[PDB]
Amino acid sequence: MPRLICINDYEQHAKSVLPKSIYDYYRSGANDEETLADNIAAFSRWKLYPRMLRNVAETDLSTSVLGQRVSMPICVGATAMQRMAHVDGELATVRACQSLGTGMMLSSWATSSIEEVAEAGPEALRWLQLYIYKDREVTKKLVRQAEKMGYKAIFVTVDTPYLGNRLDDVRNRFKNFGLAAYVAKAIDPSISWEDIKWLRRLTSLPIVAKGILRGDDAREAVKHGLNGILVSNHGARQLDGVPATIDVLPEIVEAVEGKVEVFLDGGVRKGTDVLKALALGAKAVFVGRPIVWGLAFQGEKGVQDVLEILKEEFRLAMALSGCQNVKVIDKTLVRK
Amino acid sequence: MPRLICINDYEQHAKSVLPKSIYDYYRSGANDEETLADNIAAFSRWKLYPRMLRNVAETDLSTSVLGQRVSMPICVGATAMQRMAHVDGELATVRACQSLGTGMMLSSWATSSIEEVAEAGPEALRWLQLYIYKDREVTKKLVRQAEKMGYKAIFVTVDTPYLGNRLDDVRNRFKNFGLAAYVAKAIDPSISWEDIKWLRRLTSLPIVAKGILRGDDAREAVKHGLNGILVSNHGARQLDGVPATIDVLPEIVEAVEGKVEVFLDGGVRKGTDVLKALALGAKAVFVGRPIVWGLAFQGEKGVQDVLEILKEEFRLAMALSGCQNVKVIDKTLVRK
Amino acid sequence: MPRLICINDYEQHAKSVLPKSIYDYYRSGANDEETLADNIAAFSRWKLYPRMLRNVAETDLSTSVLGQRVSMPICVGATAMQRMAHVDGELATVRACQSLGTGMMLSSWATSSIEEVAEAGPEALRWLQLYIYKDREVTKKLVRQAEKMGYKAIFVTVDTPYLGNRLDDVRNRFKNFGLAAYVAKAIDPSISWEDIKWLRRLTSLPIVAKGILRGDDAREAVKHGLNGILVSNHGARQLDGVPATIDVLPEIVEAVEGKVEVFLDGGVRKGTDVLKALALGAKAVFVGRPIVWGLAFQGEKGVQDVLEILKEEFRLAMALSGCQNVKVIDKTLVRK
Amino acid sequence: MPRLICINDYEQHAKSVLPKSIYDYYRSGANDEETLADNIAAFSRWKLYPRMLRNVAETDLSTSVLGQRVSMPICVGATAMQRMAHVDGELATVRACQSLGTGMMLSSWATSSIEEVAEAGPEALRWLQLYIYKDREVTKKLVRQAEKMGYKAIFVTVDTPYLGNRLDDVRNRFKNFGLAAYVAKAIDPSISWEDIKWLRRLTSLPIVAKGILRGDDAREAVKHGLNGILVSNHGARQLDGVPATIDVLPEIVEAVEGKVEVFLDGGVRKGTDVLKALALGAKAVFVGRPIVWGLAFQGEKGVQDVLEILKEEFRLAMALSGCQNVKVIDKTLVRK
Ligand SMILES: Cc1cc2nc3c(=O)[nH]c(=O)nc-3n(C[C@H](O)[C@H](O)[C@H](O)COP(=O)(O)O)c2cc1C
Ligand SMILES: Cc1cc2nc3c(=O)[nH]c(=O)nc-3n(C[C@H](O)[C@H](O)[C@H](O)COP(=O)(O)O)c2cc1C
Ligand SMILES: Cc1cc2nc3c(=O)[nH]c(=O)nc-3n(C[C@H](O)[C@H](O)[C@H](O)COP(=O)(O)O)c2cc1C
Ligand SMILES: Cc1cc2nc3c(=O)[nH]c(=O)nc-3n(C[C@H](O)[C@H](O)[C@H](O)COP(=O)(O)O)c2cc1C
Ligand SMILES: CN(C)c1noc(-c2cccc(CNc3ccc4n[nH]c(C(=O)O)c4c3)c2O)n1
Ligand SMILES: CN(C)c1noc(-c2cccc(CNc3ccc4n[nH]c(C(=O)O)c4c3)c2O)n1
Ligand SMILES: CN(C)c1noc(-c2cccc(CNc3ccc4n[nH]c(C(=O)O)c4c3)c2O)n1
Ligand SMILES: CN(C)c1noc(-c2cccc(CNc3ccc4n[nH]c(C(=O)O)c4c3)c2O)n1
Repeated sequence: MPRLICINDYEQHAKSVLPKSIYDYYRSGANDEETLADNIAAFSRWKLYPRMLRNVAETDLSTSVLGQRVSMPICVGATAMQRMAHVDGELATVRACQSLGTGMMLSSWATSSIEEVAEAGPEALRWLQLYIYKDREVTKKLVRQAEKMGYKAIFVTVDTPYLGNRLDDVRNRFKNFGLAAYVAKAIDPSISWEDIKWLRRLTSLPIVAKGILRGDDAREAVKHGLNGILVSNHGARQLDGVPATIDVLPEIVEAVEGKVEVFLDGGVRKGTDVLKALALGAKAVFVGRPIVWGLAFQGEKGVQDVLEILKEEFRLAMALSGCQNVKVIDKTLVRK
Repeated sequence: MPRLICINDYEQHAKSVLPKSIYDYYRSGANDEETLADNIAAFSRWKLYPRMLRNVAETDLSTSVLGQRVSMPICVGATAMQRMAHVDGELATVRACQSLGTGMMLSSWATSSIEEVAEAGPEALRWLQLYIYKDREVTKKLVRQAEKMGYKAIFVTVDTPYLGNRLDDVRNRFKNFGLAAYVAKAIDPSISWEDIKWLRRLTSLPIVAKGILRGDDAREAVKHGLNGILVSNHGARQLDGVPATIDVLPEIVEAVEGKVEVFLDGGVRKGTDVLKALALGAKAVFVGRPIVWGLAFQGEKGVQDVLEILKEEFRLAMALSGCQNVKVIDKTLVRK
Repeated sequence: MPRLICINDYEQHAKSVLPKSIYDYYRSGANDEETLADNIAAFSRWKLYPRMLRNVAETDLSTSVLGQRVSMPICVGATAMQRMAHVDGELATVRACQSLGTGMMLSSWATSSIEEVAEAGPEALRWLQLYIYKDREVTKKLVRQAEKMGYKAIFVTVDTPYLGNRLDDVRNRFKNFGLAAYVAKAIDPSISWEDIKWLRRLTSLPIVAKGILRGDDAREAVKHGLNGILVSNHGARQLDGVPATIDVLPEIVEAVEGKVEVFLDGGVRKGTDVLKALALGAKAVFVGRPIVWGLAFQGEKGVQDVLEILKEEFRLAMALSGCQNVKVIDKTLVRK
Repeated sequence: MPRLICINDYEQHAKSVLPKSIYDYYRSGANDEETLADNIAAFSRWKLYPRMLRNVAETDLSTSVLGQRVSMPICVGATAMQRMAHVDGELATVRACQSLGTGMMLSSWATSSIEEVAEAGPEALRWLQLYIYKDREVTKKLVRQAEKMGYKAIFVTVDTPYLGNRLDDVRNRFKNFGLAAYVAKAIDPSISWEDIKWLRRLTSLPIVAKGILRGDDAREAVKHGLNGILVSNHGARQLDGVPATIDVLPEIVEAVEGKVEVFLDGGVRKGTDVLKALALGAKAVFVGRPIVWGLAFQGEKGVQDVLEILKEEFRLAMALSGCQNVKVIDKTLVRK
């Protein structure tokens, strides 16, 4: 059990208990961290226009992601090597997701195997985040493992031909196959739409393009037969000076013309952030850093607590805005 | 008698004399308090365009609220359990309103009975703020008591299906029928326009919808036969990230097409704030926190002093803007 | 002779040598001082678009105010009771204006008589600032004295039916006929366009309306046969929350359609401020507080130094913007 | 070899090792330094819209400046008297440019002769920055020396009829022919388009107009047969309150209608700044202060390190934005 009542409290506690180099690795954005600040600031510029007297006695937060039911439109995003935050790492995370009835996106650079996570969370909704590695044999092996171990989708990260320049990591230096050296050597900078065609042919699993920021790229992902877009700037860790994901979301929703689900990550810290993303047409949002702060506090119980805080904040935001369920969250609730 | 010459001085004095938990309860907004800051910041963005050489020798501040004459378009808003600020609580407040010739809105969660307040301020203009409680029998009893004890209107609060998440109250924990537990258990989250129809049938008293932020909700309140709209975000204590009330006011005034009076609360601290609200079409404004700071300073004399400061600031703002009376305050005085 | 090289240096020195109550009286704006900050901030939002390769070898700063030649479009504005800043007060100021070849506007609430100032600066361009006092006999006497003693215009202040609420003056409490009490008792709040008609009939001297912020009021001043508009918010000391004078200037210039000269005061501290005001169509600007800071430093020599700093800054701003004289300063030099 | 990993680190190190008066001379902008702050802030307002899945395995940074190949669109701008920063001054700078395969613009107020710099960097791409001095004989001699010693262009500075007012230089006081006195006496304030005609007739070398901020001036430079425009506010050291160069660039690119190359300097500190300038139509950018900070750290090795940091940041920005070469950097990558 100190008393942590919002996501910011979990971050402040994590700073107090993590070694500075580990806290800095988790916290940091690219270069001058303009986008890191904007992912949060942009949510505040979108104002809520709540409806009164709707009857919100029995708020229902449940929705579906790529045809699978979830308890809430708030899911765990991929964050590499969770065992740095807590000894149980990804196993703690999947156990919390199982408890909450939400989905976990497992990093393909995890400190737990695809099989181990599936064995720890057999009833959990689980997706695999994938890089198309220079080694296409190990890429293929991960997708086959995901299929065999009951994972329900592939999130292919498309914004990382190279790793971003996070200054604190350079100052501090530095389980399915840790230093930026070895990761940089593994990731293929040549990845093209031809490689998306190869991945689409490799699996019948739903594939989501993670890291799209342009309407024209979203349209190309639909044309390649992908099943969703995760509007993401990689938590502002790749190219600094890109827009906030909440500011780009409306463009992407407009561009895909309802053909695939659109998701958002980047800067989600509060229930009102979730409400604004759904009002602008996202099906669900993903959280990265909040999950790591949960792990740092108390492993599985810490992740469960973070997810329960976001769930309760989202329920209250829905109720106060006059929304009894996610289907009645509409564009007129928000204006910038 | 320290020397307090503006409303901010009263707040700073209240911080110095109140226990931190009580000051924090009064001061706080919801969650990250974005709207709390914006209720004040938004007034500064509206600029005044004063007329010169009008003859403002005999400035007349008097107006009417729902057909009842008042000395100034500045009235006391509902604030629960005033006896926390001063031993005399609501009785101090109503005695000050009687002295000033303005109206008092009594919280239905007051530390003085409807009868006690009416006995302390028999000549005061008095209104009852109402929640539609899960217990409709006690709701009915309050309205009947208001009628019998010479209250002139019902302000039905419509923005509180649940209580907002004020973080300091969670950190500090915690007379007509005190802990958020007991209040949360009393308030009905199922309240709908059907319950407004029931209230409209229950009383011939004028009814004002308190907490409307959307033009479409304002139009529905007119269609239900209500007699006014109080444009309010509950002092930024309910849903955080809603607009400032002064920014929403023009939309609501436009939407009701002169069919009912429109009032404002939220962030009123200065005479120029009152002038801007009337220029944008509000009939009168309500003050919440300033009254509590008055009580904390010196009970009845403190409330009288706060109200006299706002009156004098408003008279000077009117005179310097070329307005001899409230009927000549027009839209051309302000631009954002 | 410390080394003061810009107007801000003179203010910082004045703070160091004046009693706090006197510094605060000079520095202060009305209420929360929003307009005080904006008079300066607004100049920074107007950006300069300099022309290159014009030939600025022999920059000529000279212009005319109401038909009288001046060395530069930078004149001394009225500031009451200059003897608080320096023993020589208004006599020091007029001697500096005589040296510079610019005009002095004498406050009608001066610590030197109209005759004394005329005797100290017989060759100086001198104007009288006038309030229409409740006592019209003493108002008439001031205008007749101005005429007899070789003053070239009347600036009638029209934004002061009452004195503004400057909070520091209230905290600190407190020669042609000192406490706000006595000044408040002297100034007529009934002044109307009828009183402007009376003043226009009283003198053939040029009359400038000082304190106009609306185009419609500027047009009425032209219709009443006045000879100029001084766009002024009284150094942000009257109604707080009015716009910056530089932001209102274009509206007023447009409204008078070239029929009378338009002047500006409020926030002029730098040569680029003068250039921006002339680019937006002002004939000349007036400085209030900078002159008091000059007096506080070294009386006549201090005022001369402040005026010489503004002159040199303005010459450099003209030269770097490609303007050899004031007639070639045009609207295309600035954009907001 | 402290560990400096970005340009800001080099500045902070230079502040620690340079005498305050020298650091202040290098750092300072004109007057209140509004433009100094805006040259940097303006880059942050331009947001990047990266393309994904392009194949950026073999990023090629090479381009051409005025027909000469360079390794990257990042060149060294003219900064007077580099020997104040390091004993080797301009010879250190040209040796670093030779190593990098980029161009050096040599100040005509250098602490090394045109011949000495050419002898130190015989293989380096070298340009001469020129003032048209009151002494046209020495102006002619510099151009003839540039021609003879294998310099490939003249950058004629057109924004300096007089030197800007940098306040710190006034507080601190103070090799082809040091005090502002002697420089002020040398520079001709009469320079006109007639003098540009004279310079165009004097040399067949390409001539770039350095310091243009207006589209109409850019068009006149094209009409006079000049070969490029360097959009520059002289590192915010001349007229304060001009726009940021990145904000003026689109106007200038539009105005010249592809007739000549357009370059930018002012506020370039990061690879994303270079990318934004090229996306808005600049051929290349110049850096001033970063080179001086390199010299202050470790002479030639320090300049090489600064240039290598900008090169690597630019390569990563190109790769993450989906640009394999400079020819595919287009207007759709940026929005303000
Ligand atoms: C420490 C850390 C590790 C991450 N690792 C990965 C990863 O392995 N794969 C991936 O696609 N994204 C990764 N991301 C990006 C996240 O999936 C996600 O886009 C981001 O955290 C969302 O922003 P938020 O942290 O503001 O919630 C990582 C982010 C962080 C902070
Ligand atoms: C301490 C406190 C108690 C309040 N209690 C009530 C209440 O019982 N009923 C109600 O309708 N509104 C209540 N409000 C909201 C106020 O009526 C009013 O909308 C708000 O205070 C106006 O904003 P201001 O405080 O900035 O003037 C309360 C506000 C505060 C700060
Ligand atoms: C201390 C002080 C005294 C003033 N006295 C007068 C006055 O007697 N009459 C008047 O018309 N304006 C008066 N003003 C307003 C000034 O004439 C002028 O509008 C203002 O100072 C311009 O702004 P600035 O101080 O930013 O230059 C006064 C201003 C100050 C600061
Ligand atoms: C210390 C210093 C000396 C300079 N000397 C010259 C010069 O001799 N000639 C010239 O044309 N520009 C000169 N400049 C302006 C630069 O060429 C260039 O426009 C400016 O430094 C670009 O901005 P940045 O410093 O933000 O990169 C100088 C700038 C600085 C900071
Ligand atoms: C003091 N620490 C822990 C430290 N300093 O630098 C590093 C570090 C540097 C590079 C890579 C890793 C871990 N592996 C991966 C693998 C794939 C990824 N995709 N996105 C990210 C991301 O961090 O945004 C990824 C990280 C690191 O842990 N760690
Ligand atoms: C340390 N104190 C005094 C503390 N901490 O938490 C609480 C508290 C929490 C919940 C409720 C109350 C009081 N009752 C009500 C009743 C109706 C209301 N309508 N609006 C409000 C509001 O506060 O905005 C209302 C408050 C409280 O006093 N008090
Ligand atoms: C500690 N001091 C010096 C102090 N505190 O309060 C006061 C004071 C208060 C009221 C009036 C005066 C002086 N008389 C006038 C007369 C006409 C004016 N027109 N504009 C102004 C202005 O100040 O903006 C005027 C001031 C004061 O000096 N002085
Ligand atoms: C403590 N130092 C070094 C100091 N204080 O003032 C000065 C100084 C003042 C004036 C001139 C110089 C050097 N000569 C030149 C020559 C041509 C130039 N073109 N642009 C600039 C610029 O600085 O922006 C130029 C500077 C100075 O070094 N130096």
